[PDB]
Amino acid sequence: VLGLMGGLLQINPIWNLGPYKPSQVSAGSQPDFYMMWTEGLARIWPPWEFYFWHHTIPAPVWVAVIMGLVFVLLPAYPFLEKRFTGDYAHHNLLQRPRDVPVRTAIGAMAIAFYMVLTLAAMNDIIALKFHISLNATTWIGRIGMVILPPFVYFITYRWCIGLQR
Amino acid sequence: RIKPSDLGRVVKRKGQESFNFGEFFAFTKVCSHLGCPSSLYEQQSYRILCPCHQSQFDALHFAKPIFGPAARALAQLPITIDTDGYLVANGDFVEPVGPAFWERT
Amino acid sequence: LFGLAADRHLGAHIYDPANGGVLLWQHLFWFFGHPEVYIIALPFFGIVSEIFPVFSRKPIFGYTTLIYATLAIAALSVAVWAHHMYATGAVLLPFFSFMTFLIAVPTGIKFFNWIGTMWKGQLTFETPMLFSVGFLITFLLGGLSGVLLASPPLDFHVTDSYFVIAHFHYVLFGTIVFATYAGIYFWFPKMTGRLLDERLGKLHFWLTFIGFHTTFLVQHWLGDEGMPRRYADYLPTDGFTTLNVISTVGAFILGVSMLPFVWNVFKSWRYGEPVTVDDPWGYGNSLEWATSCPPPRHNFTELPRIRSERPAFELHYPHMVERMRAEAHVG
Amino acid sequence: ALLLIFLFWPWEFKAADGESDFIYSLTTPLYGLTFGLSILSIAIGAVLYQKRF
Amino acid sequence: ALFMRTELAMPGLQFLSNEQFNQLFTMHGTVMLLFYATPIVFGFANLVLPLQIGAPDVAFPRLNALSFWLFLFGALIAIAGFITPGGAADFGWTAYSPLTDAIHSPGAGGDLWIM
Amino acid sequence: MHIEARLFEILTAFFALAAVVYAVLTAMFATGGVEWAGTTALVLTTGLTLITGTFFRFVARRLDTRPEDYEDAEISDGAGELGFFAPHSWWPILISLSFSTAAVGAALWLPWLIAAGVAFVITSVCGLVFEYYWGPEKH
Amino acid sequence: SSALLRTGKQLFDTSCVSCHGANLQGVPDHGPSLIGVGEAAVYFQVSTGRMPAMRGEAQAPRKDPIFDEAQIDAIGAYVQANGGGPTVVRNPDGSIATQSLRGNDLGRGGDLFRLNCASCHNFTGKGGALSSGKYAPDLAPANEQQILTAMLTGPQNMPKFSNRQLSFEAKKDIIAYVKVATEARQPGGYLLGGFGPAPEGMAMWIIGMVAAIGLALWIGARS
Amino acid sequence: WSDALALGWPTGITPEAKLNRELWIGSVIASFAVGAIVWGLIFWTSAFHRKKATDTELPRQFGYNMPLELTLTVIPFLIISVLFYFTVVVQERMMHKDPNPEVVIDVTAFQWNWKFGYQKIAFADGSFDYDGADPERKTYLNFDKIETLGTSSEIPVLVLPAGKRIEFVLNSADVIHGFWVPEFLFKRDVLPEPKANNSDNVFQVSEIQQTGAFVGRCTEMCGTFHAMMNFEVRVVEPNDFKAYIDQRNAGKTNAEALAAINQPPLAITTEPFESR
Ligand code: HEA
Ligand code: HEA
Ligand SMILES: CC(C)=CCC/C(C)=C/CC/C(C)=C\CC/C(C)=C/CC/C(C)=C/CC/C(C)=C/CC/C(C)=C/CC/C(C)=C/CC/C(C)=C/CC1=C(C)C(=O)c2ccccc2C1=O
Ligand code: HEC
Ligand code: HEC
Ligand SMILES: CCc1nc2ccc(Cl)cn2c1C(=O)NCc1ccc(N2CCC(c3ccc(OC(F)(F)F)cc3)CC2)cc1
Ligand code: FES
Ligand SMILES: [Cu+2]
Ligand SMILES: [Cu+2]
Repeated sequence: VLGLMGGLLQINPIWNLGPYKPSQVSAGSQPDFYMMWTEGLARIWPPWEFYFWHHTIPAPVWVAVIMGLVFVLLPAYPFLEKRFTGDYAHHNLLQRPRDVPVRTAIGAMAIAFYMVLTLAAMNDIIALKFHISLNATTWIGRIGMVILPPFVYFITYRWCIGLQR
Repeated sequence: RIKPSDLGRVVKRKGQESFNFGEFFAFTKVCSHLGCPSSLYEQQSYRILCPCHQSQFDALHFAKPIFGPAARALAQLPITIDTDGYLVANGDFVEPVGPAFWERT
Repeated sequence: LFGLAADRHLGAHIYDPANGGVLLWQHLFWFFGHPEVYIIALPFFGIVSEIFPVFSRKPIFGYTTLIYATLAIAALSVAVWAHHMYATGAVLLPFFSFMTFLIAVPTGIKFFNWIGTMWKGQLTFETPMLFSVGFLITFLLGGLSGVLLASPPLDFHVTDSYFVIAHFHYVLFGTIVFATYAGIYFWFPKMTGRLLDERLGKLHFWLTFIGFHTTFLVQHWLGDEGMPRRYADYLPTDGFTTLNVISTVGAFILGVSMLPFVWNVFKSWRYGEPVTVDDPWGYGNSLEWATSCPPPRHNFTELPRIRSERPAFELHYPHMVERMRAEAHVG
Repeated sequence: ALLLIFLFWPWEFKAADGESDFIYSLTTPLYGLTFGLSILSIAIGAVLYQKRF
Repeated sequence: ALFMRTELAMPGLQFLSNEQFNQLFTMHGTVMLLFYATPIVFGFANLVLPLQIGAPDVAFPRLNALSFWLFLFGALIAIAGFITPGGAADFGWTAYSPLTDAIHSPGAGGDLWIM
Repeated sequence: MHIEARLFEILTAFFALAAVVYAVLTAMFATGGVEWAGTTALVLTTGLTLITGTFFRFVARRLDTRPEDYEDAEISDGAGELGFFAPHSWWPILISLSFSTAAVGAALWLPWLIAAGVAFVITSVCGLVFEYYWGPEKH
Repeated sequence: SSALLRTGKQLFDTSCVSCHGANLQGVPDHGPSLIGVGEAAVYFQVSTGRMPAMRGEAQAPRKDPIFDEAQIDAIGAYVQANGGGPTVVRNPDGSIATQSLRGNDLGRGGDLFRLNCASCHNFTGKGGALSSGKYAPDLAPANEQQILTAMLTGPQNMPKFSNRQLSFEAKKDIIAYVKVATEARQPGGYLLGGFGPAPEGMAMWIIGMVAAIGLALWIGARS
Repeated sequence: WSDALALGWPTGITPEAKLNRELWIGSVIASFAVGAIVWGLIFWTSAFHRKKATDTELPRQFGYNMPLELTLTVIPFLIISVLFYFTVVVQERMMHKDPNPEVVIDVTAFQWNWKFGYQKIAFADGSFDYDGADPERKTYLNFDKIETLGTSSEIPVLVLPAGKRIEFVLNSADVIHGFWVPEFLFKRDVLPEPKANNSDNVFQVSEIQQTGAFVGRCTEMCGTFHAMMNFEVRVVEPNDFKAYIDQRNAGKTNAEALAAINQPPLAITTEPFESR
């Protein structure tokens, strides 16, 4: 499969671009799809800076702490769940995702958040191909970032219980 | 170069009232958020657009940001002409150019 | 629509005025568009014809006559499509004018059969019957204005004005809105097992009736004197600035009239007097009032013996078949 | 077929607007199409053998 | 319709435009005729036709759900022209002959309307 | 079935009459001759009703009386086993989503979206057709 | 017969006066003045079809043209007779130049394109999105004279490149680079639209991952 | 009394308009009579038969009244046949198109304004003969010499004599427009290419009795500025019309040619739109 799609599809045609020069730029400036969430978070975060005595705290500091918080909350999840549910036994049989509604809802909420952040990174492409305003896409992402995760949580909880029934 | 028709909607930031030579203004090209070239200039909205994360600065209001995570205005350069008719710089920027850091802008 | 999309995305020269492209689209569209209004008109005739005998305590007057009238309207609805294109000067006027005059008749026989079914019964006006009577009145006025519109020398003046808007709003409203509310108030128990409130239903009906007849009545006069449809602005030197104010007051009354209905549905779905019997509106027909009020999956646990078009009535009142067969032909 | 294509196919950059090459624009697709398809066929044969014998 | 009325009173363009008014009456007619009446007919049919003829179900039970979902998604597609910066369809409900061409009416709302 | 066939025959007769009358009345008395756009629709709606009526007529002539077509009958006549009516299935919503994707890809001229929509429609329709015919897994 | 702009001021009067005025004076509601503009502006605006425009909003889009059979010349001459704007280039026959507007140096043309033009359109001339509606279109279907007149007249929200800051060689070389970049093959397989990693990520997720997961479903049992 | 039963129809300024108004009044009275009868029936059956009184067994199960249905299906056929005959008569009359007119106007409708032509003037009096056709057409449109062209700042005013046969030739440049003068009690669509679409774009007016100013609207969907295509019609005396024409032949605008015959130069029934 890798050989086929490396022969038939084109990826990163560096010659259509040029050598790097600090004075010129283009319109699509995205990274590969595993950093798009970082880019989208930088795009849809509001401009909140702090200026106090002889100093300045810019906006991308926020991106830094949020990124670090994500990277710290990922490895420390099993200990959080065992502290919250209070279950410390050995387990060798897996669970079906429909038997654990709360964890499934948490995971669906996190995936929805990630998808919102990733789609907020291709603002230009979306607004150009699909005829939408650019400011509209920015605000859509900025509001979805708050109202989509809980909606997904609610629907996923109810869906899991429906499957159980 | 600003059209002679408008030339009445300019606001002229507090310390740079004489940094323009007629209808020429000469702002910097390094975006004040993370340093990409803010080169997209819309001629009859007078808006400068940074293509990296889509900030928007108001070329008629001392390059004040009016959209996005950008929070500080673009720096302006003073210009004039010399005794032969060429455009020269009339000094230096009044402040650092580019992204901000702990010390100052 | 596929031809139009081809013309928009490939430059397909299908509808250029250089060819017969201007009248071709109109012919196709109206051949579609008149059967559409009859499609959305007929089943609501059915609904009201099905509600009337339950609350009149009588059989439906002229069963086979109603069936034949329906078939006639169906057959005629496809050969009148061009009475929407009088002002183009490109159609054969006598043909379509005469055939619309013709289609005007079966609706008349249908109306007379309804009035006959209500004649000399024992009327009780619960919300479905009330909405059905409103339908009757409004549709009669709309159809009168329409048959007035069907003559070419009059359509030469009133076409593309607010007279047309008043006409089709009368027919559309009186049919869909009133018959739909009637059907909802009628079949809510058979699908839920609860009963909608009646005081809220009467308030809803009266608000709707008043607001509607006050928002759309003056538009006949408003359009007879020159004011064409689809204008966003007009001048103060023109007339008709008070009639627009009356119409917008009526429109806001109609808009406020929807709160009682949604409140009634929101409350009565969960609370509200339960139904523990079949046929909450006694003297029902049509084999749907012979199964539990919320029907089970697969709709039936037993069927009755079917001998006429009122099987549930003969099931719940077995001492009535002799009298239903004896005096079924007096008239 | 992969071996033969790799050995005897015109591969050099020839792009211009006078001599529209179209033979150079097919040089990498052919490498991929032969290599991947050969190894895919081998894999499918192996899976079938495991599933049926 | 309420937006249309509150503009039509009081001569003068108080808060709407010409384009927005045209889009308003177009979408009003389209929605009220094709996304409310034609499906409510089949709503009442699916409700009480099998009960009235004494049947356990409709002939093809999955085609039923297919019809409902097709209706819903087609309506959502046609309505989603208001989020386009140019607006929804601006011709009449009837889409007369040369006005809905590519030269006249060039926006991206007519395409969504048609589909 | 005897009454459905008669209904369709009535409709076909009226439609053919109207089509011929319109054609010969617009051949004369008209601005440019035969109108050519209503004529076609009328002959082919006649053909529609004709096809349906002829099928119903053949099926009626090839059939013995049925408890539905028959009066005089009782509920013990239809006692038996009906066909197969599909219980729960989730493929219709996927078919509708695929078709909507193809439609929005045709509205905004995007060929890749049209290709993806067509592929998804083929996949969903295949899933719907094979749903009650896949056998148990072979391991 | 150059002393004939009676046609010209026969089509303008029946297709433009409702938005520009009878004297090309710019109806203060909708249209600009159209006095200082010349033949090049009219040519670019009408030949591409952006002219006579319906409602008019953030961007008048490109459509099908209404006028030809030498009436674009008629309107152009009529408008040039009321001002001193730029004019369309011509070949020794009197027709509009197509072949003479292609330069011979693509390196300089590409560097100039990347410095001046690629910010709004693309690396290779695909589209780009501007603020609040407006966008920058694709450069594929525009011919040479349209490219020249576009960067010479400076249409809506596009900057105006005079013949003093962008000489005629510079314009010819940019035209040549654009026409070559829109007509070259992709020597690596099917290019996914001209943009960066978004189509690539989509193609990965919707081709390679479904192939891999389908083969995983086929090989391994389900339980 | 008749201003009410006309439901707001403006009285005509043309004989055919008055015939149309007579037919309209008659049909309105007929429909009102039918509606009054049937509403009386409904109110009766709902006001007295409503008495589900103290006593009740069940009313009666009767459902078929064959002779009554035959009667009430035979009478509406006659009631519609009468008016079908009358409408055929009137619509035949209103589209006569006598061969020889006396004034011929060429009405062109383009995107959101009008343009009138004055193609030919030939009085039956022998008092005034004139021809304004033009091979300025170097292709279905008509071009003339005396053309009053409207713009977004001035309402185009059309001037006509009183008591003469007028003929209108309707052509459009881009899309379908509408030509409605509410006082003629008549309207017709202005098609792009009326001959390739098999529509006759020519209708005549027998005579205009009254003089004055009258407004006209567009009655189609033209696009954005559909509600801003109004024009005006000034009907003057034949000699005043001749003076207007011969003073216009000498190069002069419409405003000054109107002022030179002691008439207000601008439209008095319509003003240009500020909100454009
Ligand atoms: C849901 C329904 C609906 C219904 C039922 C009707 C019913 C009728 N309509 Fe209407 N119509 C529309 C919806 C509807 N219409 C719409 C949406 C438009 C225009 C939309 C658009 O253009 O955008 C329209 C436009 C329209 C026009 C053209 C308007 C135009 O000029 O542009 C015409 C006439 O040609 C017309 C005629 C009729 C006639 C003759 C009936 C007849 O069916 C009605 C006959 C009814 C009666 C109630 C008679 C009552 C009977 C008795 C009481 C016996 C009386 C007997 C005598 C007086 C003879 N309709
Ligand atoms: C089945 C159909 C139908 C219905 C029900 C209606 C309903 C109404 N219509 Fe409509 N109408 C048409 C079909 C219909 N119409 C058609 C076909 C046209 C012409 C098409 C065209 O020209 O293209 C038309 C055109 C039309 C016009 C003129 C447009 C033009 O200028 O030509 C007007 C207003 O004068 C109008 C008014 C109304 C009003 C006041 C209602 C009232 O009935 C509605 C009252 C409704 C409500 C107010 C809803 C309540 C809302 C609230 C409670 C707000 C709550 C909000 C949220 C929770 C989201 N209609
Ligand atoms: C499940 C897991 C994420 C839970 C973690 C628990 C959580 C409490 C820890 C803290 C995490 C924090 C708090 C928030 C996480 C949000 C985000 C910032 C995380 C960064 C990285 C993150 C951990 C990666 C996880 C993302 C997730 C697991 C992706 C899996 C998606 C699913 C399971 C794929 C199934 C099959 C698939 C759908 C085939 C169909 C193809 C579809 C269309 C894929 C959709 C799709 C995707 C997913 C793209 O990334 C993409 C990128 C560029 C262009 C297009 C696409 C695209 O279409
Ligand atoms: C009111 C509708 C309208 C019509 C009709 C119209 N225009 Fe325009 N025109 C505009 C508007 C609005 C602009 C402003 C440019 C923009 O914002 O895109 C414009 C711009 C122009 C320009 C460029 C102005 C500049 O400064 O570069 C030219 C040239 C032009 N029009 C000529 C024409 C021609 C030729 C016709 C066809 C006879 C025409 N106009 C018809 C509205 C219209
Ligand atoms: C973001 C600012 C911007 C810059 C910088 C820019 N363009 Fe444009 N370009 C636009 C916009 C906006 C339009 C649309 C104008 C219109 O539709 O009237 C356009 C239109 C065009 C068109 C017409 C495309 C077509 O299909 O009709 C061409 C060709 C063009 N530009 C070439 C260039 C060239 C060459 C350069 C570099 C010298 C350039 N542009 C720089 C924004 C820009
Ligand atoms: C905004 C991102 C973005 N916009 C665009 C626009 C266009 C294009 Cl083409 C690409 N992009 C991208 C982009 O490529 N994003 C990927 C990315 C993001 C952040 C980082 N940073 C590395 C180390 C830093 C760091 C270092 C030390 C630290 O230690 C401390 F200080 F003690 F915490 C903490 C953080 C933070 C993350 C790398 C890659
Ligand atoms: S770099 Fe210009 S917006 Fe972030
Ligand atoms: Cu009409
Ligand atoms: Cu108009």
